[PDB]
Amino acid sequence: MEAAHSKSTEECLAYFGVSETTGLTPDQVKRHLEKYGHNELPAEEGKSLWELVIEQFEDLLVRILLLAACISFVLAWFEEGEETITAFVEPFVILLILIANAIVGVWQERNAENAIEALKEYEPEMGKVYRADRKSVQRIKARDIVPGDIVEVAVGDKVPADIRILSIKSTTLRVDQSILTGESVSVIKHTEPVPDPRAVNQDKKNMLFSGTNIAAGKALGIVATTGVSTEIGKIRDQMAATEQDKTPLQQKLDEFGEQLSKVISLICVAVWLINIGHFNDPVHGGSWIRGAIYYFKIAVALAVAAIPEGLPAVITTCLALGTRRMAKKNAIVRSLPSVETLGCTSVICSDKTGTLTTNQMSVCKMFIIDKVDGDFCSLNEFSITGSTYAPEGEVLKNDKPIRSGQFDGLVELATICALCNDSSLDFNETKGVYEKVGEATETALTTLVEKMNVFNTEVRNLSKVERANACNSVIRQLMKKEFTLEFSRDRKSMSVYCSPAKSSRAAVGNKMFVKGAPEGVIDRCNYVRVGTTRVPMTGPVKEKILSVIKEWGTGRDTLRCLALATRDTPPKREEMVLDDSSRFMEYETDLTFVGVVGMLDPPRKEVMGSIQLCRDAGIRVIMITGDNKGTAIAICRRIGIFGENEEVADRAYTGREFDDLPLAEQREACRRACCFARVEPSHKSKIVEYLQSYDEITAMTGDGVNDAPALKKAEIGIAMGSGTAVAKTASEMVLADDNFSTIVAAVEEGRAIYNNMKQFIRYLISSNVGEVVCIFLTAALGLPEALIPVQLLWVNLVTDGLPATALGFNPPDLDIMDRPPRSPKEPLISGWLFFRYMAIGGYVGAATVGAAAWWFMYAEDGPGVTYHQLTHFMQCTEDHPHFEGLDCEIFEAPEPMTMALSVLVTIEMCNALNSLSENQSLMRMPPWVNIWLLGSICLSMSLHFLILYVDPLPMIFKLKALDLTQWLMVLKISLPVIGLDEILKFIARNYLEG
Ligand SMILES: Nc1ncnc2c1ncn2[C@@H]1O[C@H](COP(=O)(O)OP(=O)(O)O)[C@@H](O)[C@H]1O
Ligand code: ALF
Ligand SMILES: [Ca+2]
Ligand SMILES: [Ca+2]
Ligand SMILES: [Mg+2]
Ligand SMILES: [Mg+2]
Repeated sequence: MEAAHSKSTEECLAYFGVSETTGLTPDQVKRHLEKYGHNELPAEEGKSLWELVIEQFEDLLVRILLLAACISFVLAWFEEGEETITAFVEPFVILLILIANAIVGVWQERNAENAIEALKEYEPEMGKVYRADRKSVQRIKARDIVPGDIVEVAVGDKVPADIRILSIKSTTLRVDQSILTGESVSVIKHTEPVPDPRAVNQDKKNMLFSGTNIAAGKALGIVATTGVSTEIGKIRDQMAATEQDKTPLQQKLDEFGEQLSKVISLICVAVWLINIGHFNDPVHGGSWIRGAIYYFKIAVALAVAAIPEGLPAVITTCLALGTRRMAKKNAIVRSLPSVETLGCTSVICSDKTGTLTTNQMSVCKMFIIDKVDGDFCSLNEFSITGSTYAPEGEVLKNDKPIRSGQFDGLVELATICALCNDSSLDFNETKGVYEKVGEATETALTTLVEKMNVFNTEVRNLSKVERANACNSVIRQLMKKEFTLEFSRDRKSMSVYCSPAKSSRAAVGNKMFVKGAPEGVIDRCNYVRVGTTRVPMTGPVKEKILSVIKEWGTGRDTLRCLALATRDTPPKREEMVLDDSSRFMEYETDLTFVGVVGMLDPPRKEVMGSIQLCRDAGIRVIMITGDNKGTAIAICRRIGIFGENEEVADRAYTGREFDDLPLAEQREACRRACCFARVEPSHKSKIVEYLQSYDEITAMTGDGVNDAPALKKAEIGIAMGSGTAVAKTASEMVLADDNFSTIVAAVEEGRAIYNNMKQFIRYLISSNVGEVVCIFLTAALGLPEALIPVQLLWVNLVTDGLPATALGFNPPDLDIMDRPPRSPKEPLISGWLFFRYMAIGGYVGAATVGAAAWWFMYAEDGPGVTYHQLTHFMQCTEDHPHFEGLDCEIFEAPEPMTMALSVLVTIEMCNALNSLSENQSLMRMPPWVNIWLLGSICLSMSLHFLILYVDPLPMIFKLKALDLTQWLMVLKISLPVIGLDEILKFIARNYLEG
């Protein structure tokens, strides 16, 4: 129905031929599903694989090797005919390592995207509809919604399709439509039609757009368009502007990447400058311009060898890996920095009802007034059986099933629960279980009314569906609901104005049925109902009431209590303004107490363990709830936040007590207290903000709309999968499984990702530095060249490839969740850790020039035995005072250079074994703890063995095979790099700080 906002409510109902209070017939739905199809979208598109590869070649560090591979290809056209084959290989060596990391990235990305979509599509989105099938509102899939049927939405709900508002069951309806219209602050909706058909979405103040959320209130409406025809569906199939952005940690690495890109660039020019005197050497035989190209090729090859290629890829791989690992644990990671932030998290704030608890409400206790003397007050307490939402239970007075209608106080109490109620009950035919429609606290009352068959309604012959709201519907037909004063958390109560249905209670007058937190409701009571009579509220009576609240609340069941009262003589209907909810409390004054219900809400089993695990990781868990302080503390003890006998007078505050404190004292209380109760949504964010003033990484956990500000304020917001759509929208991570332990796993994951980045850097730096100091050592001591540009590239492919990337798959340390979180002030590289780089780099650099000099001197079977003549090897051409009389071109042998190349590769493969942890020993953390690394080392090692023995290869790479004795020398020098870092690991762990 195009331009349904233009037509009135009456014209929209007749447009599809629907009854407003009834809904579509089962035959109408069939025709509309055939005519309009399902309310869904063709899954948009997805990340193209061709575009998934092009992202691997966008970073600076990768693009550097990009320009290098091109230059080496261009310079290959200036190569002489005799030495062609060697030149063509150079750019392929540079390009192959880029593809190697590109494959791992795209592969890991695909697996991450699949795990996410396999979790997003797991749980189907539902919507509340009114149809001729059932009397009460039923729950159906959003995909089966069609224009026509009447749809109900309340606070926190997500609008399924484009809805034309028929009636607003609240005094105000505010809608969060920032996802469409862009406007942040919630907007007010009305039922009046907008005459302009060409009006914008912002002018459609009677329409409810799909994908948006209801910030406040509750309305009833008819669907206008579904599927692609939706106003948000028009831009979904085209305007797909992604909200992709690099994480803070990713930006910290890219900053460090350019930091190295400058330093390496400097030391590469430093190579080309200290070798200007070799531009006119007989080794090249070229002019002063030809010899400059060779050492220029060295600088570029040394650059490629030094420049981290996997760094921009391993961070994307680890991030994607974390996302998949969270999707595995049924956790929707809405924002990429979610995992890494929970690693830094020091404080986790959390809502109580629905978050820390299962939100499976059931009334088990209730009491009314029995007898009131001058100072004596007795109560008629009752017990209710049944933990689920099924209308199956018994009211027990002294272990005896009693008739609810016998007690007049129970009649009024049940009346209140059914009338002062926006939620209902619906039976699921598929699962065979009664499901709530709306708030769990309210539905608990709905099931109570059904069990409290007050008017003795025949229900034994009703189906499971009809049994759901049978007794409730009865009461609704007794009093006409004029209007409702929605539940507000400042007043902490809800009211409903009712008039008689002109039948039985017609000769009485209007009434208001109030329901809310015991504190406020009782304070606003001036009388108490004794059956049908009324007596003034006094001291002893008020005290007796509250005493039972405290009992059930702080008891072993920790009951969520709720007071029920009525205003016998309400103000005139025309003397009440419904524009401001601030006046609603005054309308709920001069009340008369009727009774109190107490419902159990069992805490999730995985909570107590999680809090203890958080405590081991040095993470505080603060409960912030709007519930009673007595209940809040009692539950804190049950989940481990407080001791069973711990004094909590200094560690637990109400919103009132918290406000009485000076601002400076409020800030101090947040790092002290762990339990805040009777708190407004403003307090939750205020507490979070207070913790952030101490520069602590704060997380928020919740499910309701009252958590949204704190979820936005915190570093990372975690919503319950069974929570509201509002809470999820304001979150960075959604727990679909509602598993609290998944939060702890996300913490470990974040700490693991950060640690893997450290060992990745710890390896790639300490190794590449050794390559640099090796080149400078030869030029400093006077020894001949150790490596050629082609050999430099080969080391790069073999050492800075998969053995580096595999470190992103390292296991977490043995004490990763037994150590306090990393401070935001902590730098990327410690001063001690930088010494670690030079200590290893210095050895492996001198271990390479030492193996090359070993072949010249100490080598026995190795052809060529000299002493202290390596320093002066360019003299024998013109002078040979101490030379034995051997060949004058022995210093250009490929054998000693192959020794240096062999050690350089091997000693880095060993160095990668030291990159399984930071301070943990190689014995405590065995080398077989990472199979992915060992598989990369052997592949790199074997690929090096091919280059030496496969006939055409060592000629191209200018190498010669090593004897079995020569390899033993390689291992003799390479292997003790393990012991060096082992000592360094022993110092930091024991003599320093473990
Ligand atoms: N629908 C409702 N109608 C009336 N009172 C309510 C309703 N829901 C909750 N309350 C009362 O208001 C108090 C505050 O609720 P809220 O601030 O949402 O957090 P919590 O439900 O965790 O207490 C509750 O303790 C409850 O007694
Ligand atoms: F525990 Al709540 F809103 F559900 F404070
Ligand atoms: Ca490199
Ligand atoms: Ca290297
Ligand atoms: Mg709540
Ligand atoms: Mg909640």
